[PDB]
Amino acid sequence: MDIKYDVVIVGSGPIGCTYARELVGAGYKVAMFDIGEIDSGLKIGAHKKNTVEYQKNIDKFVNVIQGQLMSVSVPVNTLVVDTLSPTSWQASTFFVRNGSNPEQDPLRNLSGQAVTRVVGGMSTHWSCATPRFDREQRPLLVKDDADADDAEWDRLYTKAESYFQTGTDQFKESIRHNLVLNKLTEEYKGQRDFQQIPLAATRRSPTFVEWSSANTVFDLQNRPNTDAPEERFNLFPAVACERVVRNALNSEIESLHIHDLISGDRFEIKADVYVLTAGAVHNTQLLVNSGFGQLGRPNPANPPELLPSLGSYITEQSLVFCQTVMSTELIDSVKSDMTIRGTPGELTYSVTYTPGASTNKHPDWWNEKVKNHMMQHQEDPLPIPFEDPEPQVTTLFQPSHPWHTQIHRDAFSYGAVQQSIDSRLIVDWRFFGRTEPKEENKLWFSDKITDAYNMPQPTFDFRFPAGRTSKEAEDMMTDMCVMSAKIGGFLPGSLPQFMEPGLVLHLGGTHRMGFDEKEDNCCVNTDSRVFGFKNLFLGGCGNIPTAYGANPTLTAMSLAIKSCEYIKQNFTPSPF
Amino acid sequence: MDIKYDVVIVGSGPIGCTYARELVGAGYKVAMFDIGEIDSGLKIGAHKKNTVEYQKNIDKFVNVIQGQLMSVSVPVNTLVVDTLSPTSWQASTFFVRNGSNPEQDPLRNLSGQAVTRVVGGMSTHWSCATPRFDREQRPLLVKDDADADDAEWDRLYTKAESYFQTGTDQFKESIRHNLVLNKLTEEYKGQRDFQQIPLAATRRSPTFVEWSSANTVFDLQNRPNTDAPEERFNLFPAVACERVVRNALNSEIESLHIHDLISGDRFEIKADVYVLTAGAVHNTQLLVNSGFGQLGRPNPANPPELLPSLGSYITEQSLVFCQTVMSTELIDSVKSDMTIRGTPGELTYSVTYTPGASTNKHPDWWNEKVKNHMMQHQEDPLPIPFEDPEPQVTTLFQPSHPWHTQIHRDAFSYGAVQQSIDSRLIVDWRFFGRTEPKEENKLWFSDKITDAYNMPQPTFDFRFPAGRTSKEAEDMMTDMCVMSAKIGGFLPGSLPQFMEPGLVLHLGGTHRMGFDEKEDNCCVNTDSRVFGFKNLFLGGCGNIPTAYGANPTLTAMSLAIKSCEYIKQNFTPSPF
Amino acid sequence: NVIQGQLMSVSVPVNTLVVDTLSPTSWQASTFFVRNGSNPEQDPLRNLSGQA
Amino acid sequence: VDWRFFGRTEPKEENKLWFSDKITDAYNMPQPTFDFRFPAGRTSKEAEDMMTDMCVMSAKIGGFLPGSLPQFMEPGLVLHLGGTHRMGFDEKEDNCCVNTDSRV
Ligand SMILES: *Cc1cc2c(cc1C)nc1c(=O)[nH]c(=O)nc-1n2C[C@H](O)[C@H](O)[C@H](O)COP(=O)(O)OP(=O)(O)OC[C@H]1O[C@@H](n2cnc3c(N)ncnc32)[C@H](O)[C@@H]1O
Ligand SMILES: *Cc1cc2c(cc1C)nc1c(=O)[nH]c(=O)nc-1n2C[C@H](O)[C@H](O)[C@H](O)COP(=O)(O)OP(=O)(O)OC[C@H]1O[C@@H](n2cnc3c(N)ncnc32)[C@H](O)[C@@H]1O
Repeated sequence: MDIKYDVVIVGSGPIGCTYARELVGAGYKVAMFDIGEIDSGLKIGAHKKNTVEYQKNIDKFVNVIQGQLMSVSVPVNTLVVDTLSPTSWQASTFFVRNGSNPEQDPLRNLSGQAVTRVVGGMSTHWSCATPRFDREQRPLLVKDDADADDAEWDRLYTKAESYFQTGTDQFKESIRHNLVLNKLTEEYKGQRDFQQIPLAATRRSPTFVEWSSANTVFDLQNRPNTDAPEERFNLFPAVACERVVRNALNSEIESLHIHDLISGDRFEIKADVYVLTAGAVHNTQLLVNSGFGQLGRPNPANPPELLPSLGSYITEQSLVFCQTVMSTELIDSVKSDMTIRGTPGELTYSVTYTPGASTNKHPDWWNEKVKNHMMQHQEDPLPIPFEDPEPQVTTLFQPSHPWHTQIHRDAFSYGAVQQSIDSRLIVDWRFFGRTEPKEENKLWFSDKITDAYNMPQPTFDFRFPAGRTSKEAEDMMTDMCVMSAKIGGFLPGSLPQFMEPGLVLHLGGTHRMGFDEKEDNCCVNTDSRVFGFKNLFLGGCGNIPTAYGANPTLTAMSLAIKSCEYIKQNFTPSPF
Repeated sequence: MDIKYDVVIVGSGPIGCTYARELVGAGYKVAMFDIGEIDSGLKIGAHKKNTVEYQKNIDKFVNVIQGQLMSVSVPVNTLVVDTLSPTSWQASTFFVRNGSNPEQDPLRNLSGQAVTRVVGGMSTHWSCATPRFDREQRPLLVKDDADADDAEWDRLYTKAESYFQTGTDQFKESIRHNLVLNKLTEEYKGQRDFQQIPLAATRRSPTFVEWSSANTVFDLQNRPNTDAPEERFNLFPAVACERVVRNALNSEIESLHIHDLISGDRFEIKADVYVLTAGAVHNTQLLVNSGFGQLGRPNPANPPELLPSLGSYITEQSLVFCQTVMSTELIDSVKSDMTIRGTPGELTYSVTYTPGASTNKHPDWWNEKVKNHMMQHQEDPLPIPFEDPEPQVTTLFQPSHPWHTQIHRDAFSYGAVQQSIDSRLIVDWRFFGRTEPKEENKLWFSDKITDAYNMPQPTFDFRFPAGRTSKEAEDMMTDMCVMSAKIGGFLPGSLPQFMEPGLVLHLGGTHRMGFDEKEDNCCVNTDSRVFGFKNLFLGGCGNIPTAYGANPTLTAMSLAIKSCEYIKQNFTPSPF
Repeated sequence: NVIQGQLMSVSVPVNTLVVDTLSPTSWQASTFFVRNGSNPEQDPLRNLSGQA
Repeated sequence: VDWRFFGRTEPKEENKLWFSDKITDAYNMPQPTFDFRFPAGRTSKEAEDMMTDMCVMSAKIGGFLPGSLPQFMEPGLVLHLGGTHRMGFDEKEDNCCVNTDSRV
């Protein structure tokens, strides 16, 4: 440890990694701190699902994800356990047990909200969907010139797309994917258009996909190194960053207070530039622990000195979920171009097709795969090959259907634990609603209760806003029922449902961007700079100030890119 | 990738790491292959629990374990799903889905048996309990001289405990440890002896324990390297080892066929010496895949050419489990030495004790921690400090109580604790029985069904033998019920039960050790060398041929140390 | 089933289960109010919950 | 085979059945409320020892049926409630409501 750097970044998620990639690239002397540790393998902050073993038993990855999702606010438990033996110690009240938060109203929570403390953050487990927002979902970066605003967003997203290696091709030879894609495409007759979900991934072989992650944006190795002899970067894992120190006029940050979790020691790290990328919840915790916003249960009577919008206007998407079992009609269509004779399991059985025939419903590569599966595996009653990659279908958000869709299979902290229905038949349905930012929806911090790292305990006061948010969420549920039925019936055990609020982990707005602090009720400008402070920047979904349905990380990356432009324009890196 | 080494080890679990530490240290050019990958952090093959965030969120580690336990043999599923939509594809038979094994009788399974494929193997997640076996549990290493046999086993165990860093004091200043330790010592005074579980672990601070793993045995760094400039070792993860190539005469291994899972390429690796440490299941798979024992369903009309006892006489332990809620009486005694004035919350609440007082029931270190807790947390109704380390108590196997016991808390694939009862109150009880080896209990491999790595699918034909094994298992359940009652009543939701067969993961006997192949119905001699073959050795629980109740790894490590002593004497390292 | 059909619980405390997966359009409680014949006098931790 | 073991409970003043003066039942009569815990002391010790006896005795006949593991039943489900209007010789001395002819 140096005590002095050009830039310090808190958190080694994919958004901290954007700031590192831009600024280490540009010659700045950079340090990054993470409260979490390198576990992930020799590629630091890489995607934990890039093992052969995981992609051969993908269902087990759900557990890995649950293992690193730590709930943000758990209300005090009031379950009645009245069958303890009379000799066992028995409680008289629902007292504060097992890390629970007595500030939390159980009926106004984001009970599903959780955080991950490891190097690379949530990008070590995420499902890698990186779509662009359309205008209706996107903050403005220029007003009163939509063409200029469009050109800015296109440049930034394009760059963000390179950093993540976003693509729409990785699943193009999957039979399940094309079976679902083509059917929805036919059914909607141009009313909606379908495509592959844009994924941050590169395919390495037919049975393996290198999913992207932080490591993809920046490899997190210390520099200088032989591969980058003129760059300067140090990562410090197991370091809780607790507060930034403000000067007296509140126009500059003077240091970052840290706590080394292994030695126990504390330090004050000095930098020219301080970047907070600790996630939407923890950025806000760190600012409020620093004297920004208001500590404790909200109280209009003593309105804060600084950032009165911090932790208000928060948004989290509604999420509806089901699983379907492929229709007979679609399964039989897999084999539409085949001539099948005799009885499976006899030497006289055969399966053929005519290559190139203009009337075939499917291409040759598909019929080849089907033929070989059905000829080599005559004991199997399905025409889909055993290792056919998953579907990855979306029709993106549009004003007349204002929700994102994913019609796919991926690993999440829920999603079928079942064995009785063949996995080749099962398609997941996830529709994501947009939520209006409302002042009364808040993330705040207890002035009494603390979390496991002795910081102010986060507390939500959240409900989906009535009016348009709620009308679309229900219309969205209906849309998913109507759409999914074109492909098949619901899988028993995964019937259509709203999921636990915040499970979807797309919280935004906690330290929101806009042009004017007051008129826009916001915390950072379009450079991601905290209002008032020359040298403090926030990055993450917490910046997004709009109601969005699409998955937000790519948009948050784009914002961080723009932020790094302003930093190059106003700070000089130290000589090497 | 040299094509030639002095020694090749298949398997990077603790036992393979024993051969490595011994043979790399003695100057052999050693290569090690593992089908799985470095994930675990920069300490290769280290315990995954050793993170600050896991040890602050220890209930989450259960998910990590679940995520890397892949079931060995899952029988064909016969659950009825009769609530599909009539449009959905629906089965006509219970056909083979999702990885199930049609050879498996579901009533003669070890359905809880599971394998872990990652660098370090199961040692990246185990709960670190390493006791010694008494004579009753233990194979003989010296014939006709009980005292020389004990001398040899003491020398081996001593070395193996040093490699694991085994100890019996890391939990000595736990209040809950001592609370239970003391009560049971007193209840069984003159009848049974209680102590701490011998644990491969080193305490680093009052709230942090460095659990041991394969990494403790050997750090798995490629050599030569700065701190060992003269040693030669290379680790190759993501390599499936598939066959050892027998010479026509069956007197020697000529090479190791491997499949690099990243490139897809297959290779023959050459060594002087071949060591299989792939675990009890997968060592056996590999051998049967190489022509040893008999491929397919057992058919005694066909004695196999080699190792007719391979995959017979398998043993797995009966495992009984419950959890308890500490008695009111015990919880009160925790604060027995305390002088209390007024009540909590009120102005003059004070809690004090007199160190050294002869009327004190507890030591000063206990009282100090209780006093401080009760004074610093007057809202909490219990006297146990929040970060009190876990309890870790055992009464070891004896003739009059022939089962191992563990009266503790730790993370397993089951037994995750709920949220309504305070965790400070909860104690886990696991009692492990011993299983008589019997020729009819078998692990065998399909001649046609293959697993996810296209190797012969493992199938169990297993039942707990009638007689002593069965009577003892039931007596063991009653003992748990009687012993647990001294400490507290059963926790609702963790009532006393037998756990699913094999969930215990202490599988033994699959490639069992003895003096004479024929007379003792075994596969390896006491040097762990395969009968007939000059240069093939097996390591692991599968070598153990007795009925044992205590946890096996430490015993397996001892036999490997003995195995290395043979190898050192009989093969010469190549020149550096 | 017949027995269950004629055993009517004597005292049911106020329900404090959290149902947070209702549709946003559905009417949602702000409190754990007296619902369905529950008894608000009853301390759920000092009951004979099974008396009928 | 079903195993049911039934323990005795010491009569204590503080264990009560009472009636709300506001809340009413389905028949518009005052809502019954309990305030009960198994008494500390002999009741509780006996109850636990009783669970142990069942685990010990039952084992002579057979193992537990999975899904019917030994447990304490939700309080009152046994339906053997007593002493709500208790008998004794003398109302004050024996803390009671009826004499031994069951007259109030
Ligand atoms: C869990 C997950 C998330 C996810 C997803 C599926 C799952 C199961 N699917 C996604 C998808 O397909 N696409 C989408 O856009 N996003 C999806 N997500 C969400 C995504 O992972 C997050 O939006 C993204 O990772 C946010 O990145 P950011 O870099 O802002 O935040 P992070 O990854 O959470 O990293 C923050 C880190 O900072 C640390 N930290 C926290 N507090 C401190 C303090 N006080 N001091 C120092 N470091 C701190 C963390 O430990 C962490 O690494
Ligand atoms: C899971 C578990 C284990 C466990 C424990 C609690 C949990 C939840 N508690 C333990 C305890 O407290 N004390 C005890 O003695 N045992 C405990 N266990 C079991 C213990 O972990 C194992 O007994 C021990 O790890 C076994 O050692 P070993 O070195 O023999 O084997 P392994 O750890 O299973 O690793 C073998 C490896 O080899 C690989 N592999 C397998 N097949 C191949 C092929 N074909 N080619 C190349 N490599 C192969 C693996 O990937 C693996 O890492």
